[PDB]
Formats: sequence, C-alpha cells, structure tokens
Amino acid sequence: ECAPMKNGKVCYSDDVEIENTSKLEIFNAINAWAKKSYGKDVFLSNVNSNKNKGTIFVSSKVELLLNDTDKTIIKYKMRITCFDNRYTIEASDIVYQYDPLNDKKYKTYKAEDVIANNGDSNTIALIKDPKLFCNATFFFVENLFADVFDAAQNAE
Repeated sequence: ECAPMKNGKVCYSDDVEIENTSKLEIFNAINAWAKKSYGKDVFLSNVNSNKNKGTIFVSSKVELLLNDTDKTIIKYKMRITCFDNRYTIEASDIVYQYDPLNDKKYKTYKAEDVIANNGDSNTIALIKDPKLFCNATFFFVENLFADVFDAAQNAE
C-alpha cells in the first residue's frame, strides 16, 4: 500500500482521463497550480514547464510531520505528462533527511532503505518508526496528486 515500488525504487504514480479536453488545456491548468505552488519557493523548489513536450517537472524539499514528536525532511521529484484527454503523474527519487533527536543533525536515507515492503523492510536500525515514514509519505504524495487532479478539472 504505502510504498509502491517499480524498477527497484519507491515510485507513486497515477494516470487520469479528462474527457474531451485538449493537451493544451490540461497542461495550462496543471502548470498554473505548479507555478503557484512551487515557483516562488526559490531556495527549496524548482519547476520546469516544457510547453514543447507538455511536461512539468518539479523538485522539492519540505518538512514532513511523522507523529506528534517526530518529523523528517522529505525530498522528491515529480513529473507530469499531458496528452489529449489524459495525463500521467509520477513521484520518485524520494529521500529523507532525518535526525531522530529532531535537532537538525540530518543524515540522508534513500526511501528504498527505509520504507520498502511498507516499512517492514527498513534497513536503518536508527529509524524506530519506519511505518510512520511510509504512511506520511503516501498521504503527502497522494494528496499532491489530488491537488493536481483538482487543478486539471479546471481545464475545459
């Protein structure tokens, strides 16, 4: 459930039909959301909008709440590809920057080394709560997908 994997990496994806709606309309609706959401977070996020290819690439780094005590930085990339009546979305290259004392002494962990097999295959002895990382990541990414879906529905 929470840590879908493909070709050895954590990868979340969706594929969405938008009936009778052109590539341009879909692209412009999703591009607006990406530019608003990630364009003036200049130190922490990057966006490339490729109108030639109908693709939007996003890179971001954000604090992710784990429970009440704990939290991690999460870094991720996302690619949205627009077609007539259809778009695809993938989020991968997931990496954690984490300090269990929550004092900014981060160490970098690939998601594959923490949340594989829904947190049951954690390799990092120092992470005592890997299913929290798995669950938090699933809800974070999937809600981004839902934001994208809502933006896409704005096309005509």
